[PDB]
Amino acid sequence: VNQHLCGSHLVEALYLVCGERGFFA
Amino acid sequence: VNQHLCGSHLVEALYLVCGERGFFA
Amino acid sequence: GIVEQCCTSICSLYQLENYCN
Amino acid sequence: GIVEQCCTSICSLYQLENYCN
Repeated sequence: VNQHLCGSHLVEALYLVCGERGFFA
Repeated sequence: VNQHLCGSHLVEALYLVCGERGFFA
Repeated sequence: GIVEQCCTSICSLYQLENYCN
Repeated sequence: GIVEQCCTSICSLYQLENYCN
């Protein structure tokens, strides 16, 4: 299991953890 | 961007968010 | 379970954390 | 930045949340 978060996987991770807070970009 | 978390991506998500708590399996 | 919630559907951080431990 | 921390290296939830907003 890859524990690195890159490209679209990083965007999903931010979607998940930021929630209503949002994030760039 | 795929917002679904399946298979290994789900395992990484749990690694990330559970941290010291751990998770099955 | 977690597959249904997070893989088939989209789940929140709250929902995911409730599958920890 | 976030790439270095989370993509090149492995980052924690705390580190990731500090890139929110």
